[PDB]
Amino acid sequence: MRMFRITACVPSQTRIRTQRELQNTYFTKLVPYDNWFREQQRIMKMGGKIVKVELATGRPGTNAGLA
Amino acid sequence: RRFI
Amino acid sequence: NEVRRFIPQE
Amino acid sequence: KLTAGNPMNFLGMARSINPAANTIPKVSAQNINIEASVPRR
Amino acid sequence: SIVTKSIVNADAEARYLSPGELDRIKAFVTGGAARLRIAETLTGSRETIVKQAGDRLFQKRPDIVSPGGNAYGEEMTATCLRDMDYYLRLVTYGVVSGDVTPIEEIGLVGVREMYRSLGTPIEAVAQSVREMKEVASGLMSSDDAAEASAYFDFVIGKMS
Amino acid sequence: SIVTKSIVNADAEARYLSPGELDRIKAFVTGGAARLRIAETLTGSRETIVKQAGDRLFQKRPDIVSPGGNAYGEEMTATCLRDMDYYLRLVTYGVVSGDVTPIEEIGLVGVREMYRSLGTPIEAVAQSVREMKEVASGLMSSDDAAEASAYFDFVIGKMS
Amino acid sequence: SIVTKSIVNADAEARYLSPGELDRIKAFVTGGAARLRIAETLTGSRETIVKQAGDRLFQKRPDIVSPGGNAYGEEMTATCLRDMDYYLRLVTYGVVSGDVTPIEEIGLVGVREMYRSLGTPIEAVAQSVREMKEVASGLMSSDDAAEASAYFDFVIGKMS
Amino acid sequence: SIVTKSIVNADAEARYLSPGELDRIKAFVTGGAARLRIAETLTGSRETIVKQAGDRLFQKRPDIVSPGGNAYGEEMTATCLRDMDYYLRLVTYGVVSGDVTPIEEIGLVGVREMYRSLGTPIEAVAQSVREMKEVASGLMSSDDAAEASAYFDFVIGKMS
Amino acid sequence: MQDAITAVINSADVQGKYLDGAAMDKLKSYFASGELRVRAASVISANAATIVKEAVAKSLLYSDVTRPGGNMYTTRRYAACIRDLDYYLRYATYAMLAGDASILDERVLNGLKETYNSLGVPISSTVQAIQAIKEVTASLVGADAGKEMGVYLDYICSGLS
Amino acid sequence: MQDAITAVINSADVQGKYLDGAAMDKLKSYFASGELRVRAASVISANAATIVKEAVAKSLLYSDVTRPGGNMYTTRRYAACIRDLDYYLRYATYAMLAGDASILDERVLNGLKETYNSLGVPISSTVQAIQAIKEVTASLVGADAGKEMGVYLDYICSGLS
Amino acid sequence: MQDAITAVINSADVQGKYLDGAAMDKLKSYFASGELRVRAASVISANAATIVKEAVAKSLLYSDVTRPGGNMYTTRRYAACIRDLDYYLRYATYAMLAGDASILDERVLNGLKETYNSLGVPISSTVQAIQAIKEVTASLVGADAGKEMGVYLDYICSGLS
Amino acid sequence: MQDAITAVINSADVQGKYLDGAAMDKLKSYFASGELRVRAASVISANAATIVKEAVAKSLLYSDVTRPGGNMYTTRRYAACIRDLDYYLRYATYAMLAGDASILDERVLNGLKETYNSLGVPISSTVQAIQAIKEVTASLVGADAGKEMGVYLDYICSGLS
Amino acid sequence: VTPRFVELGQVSAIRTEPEIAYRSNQGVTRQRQQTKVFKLVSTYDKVAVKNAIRAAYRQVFERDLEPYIINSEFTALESKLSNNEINVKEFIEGLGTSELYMKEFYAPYPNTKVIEMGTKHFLGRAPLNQKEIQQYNQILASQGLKAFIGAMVNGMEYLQTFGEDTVPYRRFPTLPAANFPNTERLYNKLTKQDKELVVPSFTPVVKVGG
Ligand SMILES: *[C@H](C)[C@H]1/C(=C/c2[nH]c(/C=C3N=C(/C=C4\NC(=O)C(CC)=C4C)C(C)=C\3CCC(=O)O)c(CCC(=O)O)c2C)NC(=O)[C@@H]1C
Ligand SMILES: *[C@H](C)[C@H]1/C(=C/c2[nH]c(/C=C3N=C(/C=C4\NC(=O)C(CC)=C4C)C(C)=C\3CCC(=O)O)c(CCC(=O)O)c2C)NC(=O)[C@@H]1C
Ligand SMILES: *[C@H](C)[C@H]1/C(=C/c2[nH]c(/C=C3N=C(/C=C4\NC(=O)C(CC)=C4C)C(C)=C\3CCC(=O)O)c(CCC(=O)O)c2C)NC(=O)[C@@H]1C
Ligand SMILES: *[C@H](C)[C@H]1/C(=C/c2[nH]c(/C=C3N=C(/C=C4\NC(=O)C(CC)=C4C)C(C)=C\3CCC(=O)O)c(CCC(=O)O)c2C)NC(=O)[C@@H]1C
Ligand SMILES: *[C@H](C)[C@H]1/C(=C/c2[nH]c(/C=C3N=C(/C=C4\NC(=O)C(CC)=C4C)C(C)=C\3CCC(=O)O)c(CCC(=O)O)c2C)NC(=O)[C@@H]1C
Ligand SMILES: *[C@H](C)[C@H]1/C(=C/c2[nH]c(/C=C3N=C(/C=C4\NC(=O)C(CC)=C4C)C(C)=C\3CCC(=O)O)c(CCC(=O)O)c2C)NC(=O)[C@@H]1C
Ligand SMILES: *[C@H](C)[C@H]1/C(=C/c2[nH]c(/C=C3N=C(/C=C4\NC(=O)C(CC)=C4C)C(C)=C\3CCC(=O)O)c(CCC(=O)O)c2C)NC(=O)[C@@H]1C
Ligand SMILES: *[C@H](C)[C@H]1/C(=C/c2[nH]c(/C=C3N=C(/C=C4\NC(=O)C(CC)=C4C)C(C)=C\3CCC(=O)O)c(CCC(=O)O)c2C)NC(=O)[C@@H]1C
Ligand SMILES: *[C@H](C)[C@H]1/C(=C/c2[nH]c(/C=C3N=C(/C=C4\NC(=O)C(CC)=C4C)C(C)=C\3CCC(=O)O)c(CCC(=O)O)c2C)NC(=O)[C@@H]1C
Ligand SMILES: *[C@H](C)[C@H]1/C(=C/c2[nH]c(/C=C3N=C(/C=C4\NC(=O)C(CC)=C4C)C(C)=C\3CCC(=O)O)c(CCC(=O)O)c2C)NC(=O)[C@@H]1C
Repeated sequence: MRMFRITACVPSQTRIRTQRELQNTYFTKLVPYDNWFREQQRIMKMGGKIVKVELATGRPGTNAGLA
Repeated sequence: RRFI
Repeated sequence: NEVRRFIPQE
Repeated sequence: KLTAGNPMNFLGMARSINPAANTIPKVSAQNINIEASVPRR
Repeated sequence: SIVTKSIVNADAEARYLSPGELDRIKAFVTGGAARLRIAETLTGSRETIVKQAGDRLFQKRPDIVSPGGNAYGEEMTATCLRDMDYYLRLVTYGVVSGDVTPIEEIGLVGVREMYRSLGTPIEAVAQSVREMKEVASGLMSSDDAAEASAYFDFVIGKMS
Repeated sequence: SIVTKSIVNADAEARYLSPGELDRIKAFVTGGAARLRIAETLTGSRETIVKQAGDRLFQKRPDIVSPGGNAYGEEMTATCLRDMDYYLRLVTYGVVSGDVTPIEEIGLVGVREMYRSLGTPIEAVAQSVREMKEVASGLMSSDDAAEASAYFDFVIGKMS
Repeated sequence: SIVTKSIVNADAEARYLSPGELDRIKAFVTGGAARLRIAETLTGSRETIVKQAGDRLFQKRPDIVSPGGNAYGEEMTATCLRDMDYYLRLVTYGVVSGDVTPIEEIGLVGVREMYRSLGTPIEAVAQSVREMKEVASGLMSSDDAAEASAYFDFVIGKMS
Repeated sequence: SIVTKSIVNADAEARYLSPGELDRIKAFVTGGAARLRIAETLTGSRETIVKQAGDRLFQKRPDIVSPGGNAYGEEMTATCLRDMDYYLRLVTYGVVSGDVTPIEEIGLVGVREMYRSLGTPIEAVAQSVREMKEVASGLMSSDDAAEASAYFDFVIGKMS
Repeated sequence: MQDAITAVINSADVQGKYLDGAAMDKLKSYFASGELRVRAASVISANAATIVKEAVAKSLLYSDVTRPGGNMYTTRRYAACIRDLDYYLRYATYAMLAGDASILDERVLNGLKETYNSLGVPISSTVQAIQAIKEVTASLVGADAGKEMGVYLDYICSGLS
Repeated sequence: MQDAITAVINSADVQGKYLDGAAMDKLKSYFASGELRVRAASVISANAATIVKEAVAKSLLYSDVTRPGGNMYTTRRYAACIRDLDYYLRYATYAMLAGDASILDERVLNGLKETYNSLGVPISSTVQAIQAIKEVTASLVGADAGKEMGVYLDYICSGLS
Repeated sequence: MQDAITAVINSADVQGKYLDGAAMDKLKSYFASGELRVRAASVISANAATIVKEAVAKSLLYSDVTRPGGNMYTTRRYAACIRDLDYYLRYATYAMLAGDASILDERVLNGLKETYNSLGVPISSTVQAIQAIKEVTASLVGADAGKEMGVYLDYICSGLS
Repeated sequence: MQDAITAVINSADVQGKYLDGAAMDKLKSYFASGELRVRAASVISANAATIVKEAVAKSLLYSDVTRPGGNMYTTRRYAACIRDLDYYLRYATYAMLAGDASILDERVLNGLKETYNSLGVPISSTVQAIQAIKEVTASLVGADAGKEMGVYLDYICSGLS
Repeated sequence: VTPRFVELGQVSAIRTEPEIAYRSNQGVTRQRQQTKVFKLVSTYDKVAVKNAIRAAYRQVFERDLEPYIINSEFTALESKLSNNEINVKEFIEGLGTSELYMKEFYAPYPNTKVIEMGTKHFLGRAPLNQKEIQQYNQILASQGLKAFIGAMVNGMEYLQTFGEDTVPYRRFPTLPAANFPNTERLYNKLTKQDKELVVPSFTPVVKVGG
């Protein structure tokens, strides 16, 4: 399957958390192609900044053979 | 097509 | 050296 | 009588095969030099 | 069976069976009598298959029937041969069903826990399946033997 | 309804209704008679609103009332006008309630599934509602037409 | 404002604003003139609002301006008046936007943590805002004061 | 209790308690006798701890016992001592347990909501516990007081 | 959920009928009551915390429920009890505004008995507390609005009993 | 779910015995009907939407079920009934291919009556739509295949009453 | 996201000053344009699918983009393209209603340019399709509202470069 | 759940009592027993697998339970069974450390009798296997600790029947 | 005389052990407090990573996987999480879209029960209302199991509750009505305890259109 590798910085808005939060604040993750639109919308609504997007897996322009 |  | 059996224990 | 899966049903087969156990080996950790005998591929 | 394997796969996608899935069900039912013959061969020759496999196993793994070994002694050897007959009976379930579902759900799911608790060396159980495969593949034509081998090999691969 | 809509918005936040919401409710109840008059107008001229709008639709989309069209034949044509009657009645529900949820819950959730199952061209349904909006608008003053138009446009915007 | 709240609500359902939400927006912009009047009143009287509020608070709470009090001394008491001015400025922001959101985001999220760190008795801050509300409500009509009360109360409520 | 916490942690990871956990429980039970003595000290002097603390509290917060105050009058004053008695009793639970869990579970989760509903100045409740800590410290050795103060300090922090 | 207006609409819809004169009479009756409902709702919301405080004082405090071993004992349970009373008052205010109790059957009573019976919450004591809330709010909003709020608080109590 | 082959294999494994002659004949019987089932499943999947559409047209349309007050009335409830019929045909096709109704017991009928009773879905109307699914399906898969499909569409109907 | 009011608030707050005469003017201007924005928003929502239909027919159909080898070839990618345009118009409508493009920075131009460059979506063709949306909308909402919608649709276009 | 200490604390709190002499005695008794509890617990964990292995060997091997038609037949069921025995040993050790069986009522026995009757797990055989676990553990931890584990393993056995 | 403040804290009448046991365990279960939340704050500690993983299996599948797998199919998924290439949320969704999950909690049950077991495992609660049951029934009817799991774990509620770094866990929701008792009934049953629907559907108060 095609996959994106995305970097995002998601701040905290309505609370001052006391545990360590760096892991869920600035992170890089693999997102399946079929989840990126939804996932990108969710991060945007949570105030997150999408800092980097890459097509980690797959090729641009494929018509057949997406797995 | 009839509904009766 | 032990020899294990195949009978149910009573 | 013996039911299916009962190991008794294979006792006759086991005796027929009469497998040969290895002889009680002659080994002694005392006589083994560990650092010298461990392979070094 | 191959039928349940396909149905479960299509149901998880909320869809009817694909043309390919129907194709292999059609082929499976068409070649049914060949599978029932292979299954008929193994059942009839089970006693010689297990014994000759049991004999071959202990000559490659004499330790397991030596003092301290899991199959040490005649009574444990009888239990070990029983286990070979179990897995022989399951290979014949696989062939007739065209799918390894009967094998997995009866003899492989959780098997590592069972043999770990009993102390049986699992790689030696796999070896006994090889031996049964060889004794079996010489009792039938290559085409029939080849079909039977695929199911023996599945067990050998999963146990190893 | 405007009252239900604001209550569910307030409950979703586990809060009492805000002054802004309470003022909107106060205005709606105090302008109540004006809305009911518009609904009375639509209700009383429902025969002519549907007939004229239906007459215009088939002129605008003659294919739907041609061989192979979903509304071909007098009987299918009757069901199409019935459907238009359904949607007009819903518009009057929206007018008196000051909210579209009565329209949505009755005749827009799953509308695409329903009409694709029936084979009806949904965009032509959007056209039929559009036609009813002109006929209705021409039976009332501009300010009244604007109040009803909002609900006509909501139905049109959802099916289309 | 109610514009952002409506859009955020509409964007959660990936939909356009419904007619009811648009009507609420239209009412909100019409009442804008009244909102601006109140905010101008508070802004024009801010110096007197804070000064009188401070006097009222200190009479009620001599401990805070006594030795050992957080606001003790001219330098600290001036800083305390500055905070009262901050929250008056925030209440003005809430007035023009018709919502408490600017107040929450600038001055009420983590407010307890900050003042606890500074050793400021939060209940005395809550009291100061009550004093400003009293003085401010005396400079405008009953309706205007009632309008502005929601924002004064919101600050008090979040400081308990 | 460290014993409950360890089992909770161990079962959440579906494992036996680690050697480090068992060592902590061992040290916990060995130090039980010293914990019990401190509990006996506080339990023995219960009535004088509360009475002297209440008198100290009213000396520095006379408003709460003067007319109009939350604790004004004999009955309300006794209720205030009753509440102080509650928290002293919870402190003994924590001392014996070696942990604040009995204190938090019984008398601190939502304490702010409770006293706000009753109109009790919470900062005065925190003062009363401070008063009980000072009194109790003068009934036990310096080491014993330092151990007991962690539980008093836990209550005070949660009331601020 | 259904309010007074959608109750009229739903009764017409199930018969597939436009709203006739009688239906418009019902809508007019509710529109005429709108001002009373709105004013009462704003007074209740501005006094919600104090309404519950006085209801608790006269109905729950200094009894078995607040003494140790009692269901309201411990700060968490006391706080939960106040929160529950806040909910009942807030949903009654929704119902009073809507002029329809269906919200109570849907968003309050659904599974409530099962919840309280599993937790050991005293049903009689919560009913007495809600009745105290009914008395207190009536003395705040007047007899007419007090009796209207009484319908929907009494509706909750009858649901729990 | 178990198919016909699985039932034979499980009937022997529970006894711990190899497949004897009688078991081989049960496998042979199923192997004989493999083309009949596969062919029917091919056409059904090709015409699934059409079978439901015409089953509904012949069974539920232009009745009180779809008119105001009927359970299919409103576009939301129309779609829900269509979705349910899609379920019953797809799962009846599974059962037909497997020669066994276990999948209907597990994935369809378990708790279905509880669901419908809570939502007010009319059972008798649902049975008519399924019986109409059967008659439409039979006219398309031939008579022999439609007989086997009828067994499993009847099984759902039986499990619903 | 911030609307025109919250933008003016934020400008004063960052400097810690009250709303002065110039800031009040900006608030007044936004209030006076409110009816026109809500009018245009109502028009766009009624014709939103039609707007995208005609913008696509005008800028993308029957071209290399939709023929084999074009990025919009395949129904899969055609639908993905139609979705993007549908989201562009709706978010441009939010921005017009709010009178501020911040929502476009946060919920449109936040990772979108880098996603498009990863998949090989042609920005040039995307900008032309958006421009066609701007032309189609102006024919529906007039010139004063169409110019305002064009401001924010242009913001998206330049955001994608 | 509760351990020996919190049981005393909670029962005191229910009665609104400071820890009296009898409570202090119970606390002292648990503290004195603490050292032997941690020792037994450390022993059991080091031998957990061997304990269950021996218990199965002496209670559930070479019987009809492990043969075809027996509830332990098939590898997945054999694994599930010895997994269950591992549950009882571990939770019985938790209870031993806590000096309180409540964790067993809460995290072991809740729904267990129902679950076994649903799946056809033979409870008689299960209690035999637990009894065998009791004998094997006692041999490893000692007589005093063996009895303590015996209490809690018996508690599980009595909760099954 | 006995000090008044002492009398004001006294328990009327003597309390027997039954009353004491009942009063000691009244209210919400102590399991709400007596639990652990596995929040993977770092990937340097492989023991913590493995502990989070095994908790994930227990949450989603309701117990350890060993007795119903032949070999592990999640090894590459664990490798990705351990290498910080994915987050706990992606690992959790990877479990829900696995063949093992399909076998355990989709194939044995109707889609109605799949819904409530889904929300239990991935959201920690019973389904909220009929709208939620409708929403997931359409997803199952049209796209299948993987779409349903993806909807739950990628929704706003999941991220607000469990976020990206935390294994889901049992919740004790107060609102909305019936969510607490329904969630309680779901979590007070052992795995395969029965084949019954806790929440087949919410009985409507007002039938729109009927
Ligand atoms: C204080 C001296 C300066 C300052 C601080 C400041 N920080 C933030 C936000 C965050 N800070 C962190 C840092 C950490 N999180 C962790 O888990 C750890 C590791 C143990 C660290 C060091 C993070 C991650 C954030 C963002 C997420 C969050 O807050 O939970 C802010 C707010 C930023 C904003 O605009 O929201 C501020 C103000 N700012 C100054 O000016 C001081 C010099
Ligand atoms: C007219 C503008 C278009 C058209 C209409 C058309 N509709 C049908 C059949 C049905 N329409 C409905 C609709 C509804 N049911 C509800 O509960 C609601 C309330 C909001 C609606 C809108 C239903 C249920 C049917 C089925 C028949 C029945 O009423 O039982 C037809 C007949 C199709 C057929 O083959 O029978 C037609 C023709 N057709 C067009 O082409 C126009 C665009
Ligand atoms: C004394 C330092 C302060 C004070 C006390 C005070 N409290 C009340 C009334 C109540 N206090 C409680 C407290 C608790 N219940 C619990 O479960 C716990 C933990 C175990 C606590 C601490 C309760 C429940 C009440 C309500 C009455 C009842 O017990 O039934 C009062 C009386 C208030 C009134 O108006 O009745 C007072 C005076 N008041 C102060 O001013 C001091 C700062
Ligand atoms: C107060 C008059 C009485 C009282 C209350 C009390 N309630 C609980 C616990 C819960 N209350 C609810 C109720 C609701 N949840 C909803 O969604 C709604 C619908 C609007 C209602 C009414 C629930 C679900 C719970 C359990 C979950 C939770 O508490 O969050 C408690 C116990 C709290 C505890 O933590 O143990 C108490 C004390 N108790 C009395 O004695 C009064 C008569
Ligand atoms: C059509 C022949 C009849 C009809 C149907 C109808 N059903 C519902 C609602 C639901 N139907 C189901 C069914 C299933 N879920 C499963 O997992 C299975 C196994 C495959 C089945 C069959 C469910 C769960 C629901 C509720 C969720 C949902 O609606 O998606 C409705 C809607 C009822 C309502 O008012 O909500 C309807 C209309 N109704 C008739 O009148 C026909 C006779
Ligand atoms: C003929 C049986 C039916 C019909 C067809 C019809 N289609 C169009 C326009 C388009 N069709 C496509 C389809 C595809 N493009 C792809 O890449 C794929 C996969 C290979 C498909 C299936 C496209 C993209 C278009 C848009 C035009 C373009 O090529 O850019 C039309 C014209 C519609 C119009 O108004 O332009 C028509 C007529 N119409 C019917 O009524 C038949 C049922
Ligand atoms: C249409 C005018 C042009 C076009 C579009 C196109 N886009 C994609 C894929 C994606 N588009 C997006 C877009 C967004 N994500 C957001 O958060 C926002 C704000 C609302 C937008 C606009 C995303 C995330 C993707 C990837 C994920 C997904 O599509 O679900 C494609 C598909 C490419 C592929 O290889 O499948 C296409 C075709 N293409 C053209 O040629 C037009 C000019
Ligand atoms: C022989 C190739 C190897 C071997 C075998 C061996 N096995 C056991 C004991 C058992 N084996 C099983 C196996 C199964 N039960 C099932 O249900 C299935 C599928 C149907 C299988 C494969 C079981 C359950 C047992 C327990 C005994 C019982 O039947 O009750 C032993 C004896 C173990 C002991 O010490 O008692 C042995 C020797 N051992 C080897 O060394 C060979 C590699
Ligand atoms: C072994 C001595 C006996 C035996 C066991 C057996 N159990 C099952 C299945 C389950 N056992 C449980 C029990 C628990 N799960 C828990 O979480 C706890 C609390 C800590 C307990 C006590 C459960 C819930 C199941 C089902 C779910 C699961 O397996 O994970 C089986 C399998 C039954 C089947 O049909 O698959 C077996 C075989 N069987 C015997 O014959 C022995 C006497
Ligand atoms: C063996 C020939 C050599 C070797 C291997 C080694 N690898 C790692 C760690 C990782 N390896 C991978 C690779 C993959 N993960 C996947 O999911 C797949 C795709 C199917 C691959 C190829 C990853 C991701 C890691 C990191 C995460 C993890 O631990 O799984 C290590 C461990 C390094 C460490 O200290 O963590 C090692 C040892 N090492 C040698 O020396 C050999 C030459």
